[PDB]
Amino acid sequence: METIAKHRHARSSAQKVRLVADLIRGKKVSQALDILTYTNKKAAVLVKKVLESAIANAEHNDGADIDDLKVTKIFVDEGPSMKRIMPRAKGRADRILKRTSHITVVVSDR
Amino acid sequence: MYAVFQSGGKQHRVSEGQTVRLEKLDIATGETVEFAEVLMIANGEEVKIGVPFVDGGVIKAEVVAHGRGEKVKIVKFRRRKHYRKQQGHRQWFTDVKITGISA
Amino acid sequence: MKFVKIDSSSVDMKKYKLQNNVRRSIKSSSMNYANVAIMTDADHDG
Amino acid sequence: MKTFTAKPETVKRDWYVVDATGKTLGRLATELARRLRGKHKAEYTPHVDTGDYIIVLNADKVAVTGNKRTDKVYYHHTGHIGGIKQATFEEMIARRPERVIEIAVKGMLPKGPLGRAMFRKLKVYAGNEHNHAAQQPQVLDI
Amino acid sequence: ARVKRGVIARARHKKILKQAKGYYGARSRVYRVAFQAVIKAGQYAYRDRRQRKRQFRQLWIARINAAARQNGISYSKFINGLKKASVEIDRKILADIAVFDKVAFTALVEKAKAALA
Amino acid sequence: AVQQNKPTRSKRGMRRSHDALTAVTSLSVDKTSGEKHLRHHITADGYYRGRKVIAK
RNA sequence: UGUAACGGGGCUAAACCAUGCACCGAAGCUGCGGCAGCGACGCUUAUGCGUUGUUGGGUAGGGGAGCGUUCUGUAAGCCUG
RNA sequence: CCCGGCGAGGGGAGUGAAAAAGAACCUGAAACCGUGUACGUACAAGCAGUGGGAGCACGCUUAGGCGUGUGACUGCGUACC
Repeated sequence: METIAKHRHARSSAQKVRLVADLIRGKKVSQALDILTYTNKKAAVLVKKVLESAIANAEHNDGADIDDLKVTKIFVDEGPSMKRIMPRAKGRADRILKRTSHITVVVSDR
Repeated sequence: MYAVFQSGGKQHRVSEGQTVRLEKLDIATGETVEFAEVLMIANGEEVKIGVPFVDGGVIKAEVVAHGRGEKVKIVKFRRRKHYRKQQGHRQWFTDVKITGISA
Repeated sequence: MKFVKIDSSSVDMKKYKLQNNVRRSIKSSSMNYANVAIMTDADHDG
Repeated sequence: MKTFTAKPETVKRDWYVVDATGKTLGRLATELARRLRGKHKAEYTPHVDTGDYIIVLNADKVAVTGNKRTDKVYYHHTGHIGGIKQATFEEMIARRPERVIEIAVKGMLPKGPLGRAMFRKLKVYAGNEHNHAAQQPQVLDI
Repeated sequence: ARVKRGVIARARHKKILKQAKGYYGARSRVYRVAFQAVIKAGQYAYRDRRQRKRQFRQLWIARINAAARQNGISYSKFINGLKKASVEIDRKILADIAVFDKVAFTALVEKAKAALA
Repeated sequence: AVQQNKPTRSKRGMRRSHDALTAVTSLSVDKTSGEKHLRHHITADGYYRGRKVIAK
């Protein structure tokens, strides 16, 4: 069943985040949380908080049924890139990009 | 039963009751045709020539459609010489069906 | 009335264009002036 | 119409054998390549391999015309320093005779996957015996 | 009066790219590239439509020359016997016979030798 | 340096093959509490092999 | 730098000389079909044609015929929730 | 109301013709980035295509084919100004 969830305007690079996603696809719910918890990245905490919400976003808003549940569609799509300067030698500046990644999670029994 | 003949100056092999797409002609849509140009005939036994046609060699078909062929894109390009060109084409064809065969 | 913060990225932008054109333009032959020593050897006037 | 073209599934291949004793090298291999390429059949498709399995035997007995036995040379390079190695026809027979027929055919065949394919068809032996009987060698000579 | 071109440029580009559908990488996406890829593709066509008639007519011969030898004669002499026997059959239909019907082709070869004798 | 021309997206896609993460794919269950924890590492509550230590 | 001064295999003819008959092979010629330009023809008679032949690679360049965007009048009309 | 740090962001409910009108808020193209599915790809050398050309998977249909996607193998071929 549906009840997706998403996080937007995060501060992180979709590339980085995109590593965690591969570790969970088609997988049972509970395993992920166990996988993410003992995984070490700045993103695991981030993405996990979302996934935690999708479930809670279900039972209140729909038929619940956690013990039989799955992660079907997860993906990442980059968001805005903020523009900043880090100066350099000789007087030249450089445009640096703080990159942001939208997130989407689809959790279903099937 | 398969035989052979000329139509547009290029030969075709054929059997009874099957369609063929060949060069444009001037005819009625559904009327009929013949051919005295048969080069060879075949069957469980063989009949062929030492001279064109055969003897009484004959074929009969029934015209169907005059429709136009599928488009082509034609180009002339020359690198660095400031010359390029574009041309299209569609080739006429006639579709027929074989009525029967005879010696 | 319900506006999103203020995005000053355009500030660092205008500073980048301004900073980049300033040096890149008036810095002149400093890369080359320094290269000038190199310029006096790498040349081979023959 | 659309002229006929062979299909791998519909292919029918076959086995053949040759005794190279007394044969002339070059004039032998050309026929061996004709077979493997399929130009001897009616259905030949250039992008398909219609060739028939061949088994040479008693290659060491092969002969050549003139002084090429002590003259004709083989060359191969190791990809090192520029170092090169050469071996005479005489030598190669006393050591790796199977290479000879296994080489000359290659130069007479196309480069690319296909030429490597039909080359897999061929089997050579310096002796008069082969263990491939089960597939049967309906005999051939030339 | 003033003119704005934002639109009929899309037309051109979109058209081209459609013809560039399937090509690899930047050649199927950017216009500044595909434009020279298609214009080059065409002049292979204009070049190919010429030579395919060479490809088949060097194939059809190869088909034949085998079967001839399979009947114990060589391509060249086989033809000449027909031209002496007054047979106009094209090489296209002929080769097609050797694949399907062996009889006629076989039964035919004796013709040449007969007249060519 | 000076890349003479730019690589593809497919290329770098291959460069990043081995860069992929490897999952732990193993956990434990406490000899008493039944909690989930790594091998050789303590539980959040501090239980290690059924023994209580930290009590914090 | 590595066979290396036959393209390579390989060739005592699959080399050279002489003689001869076939065959292959170009977008060349011919065959079928189509488009356009030019000229005479007699009708036609800014036109059907009948044809009859012939032409039609092309840069700098010259001439001719054209596609399509905006705006204006035709339009207080036409299409359109 | 729920998740969430008595955040951000989000999902429900609800308004509203329309949240494919939610503040960054009419339309929302391309480069660029990703998920998903069919096909192909780990003995295969080079403007990356074209011509041919299996096999595979689909949608049609008719009942025998027609189409779309891919594209194994092969001839040729060294971009633009």
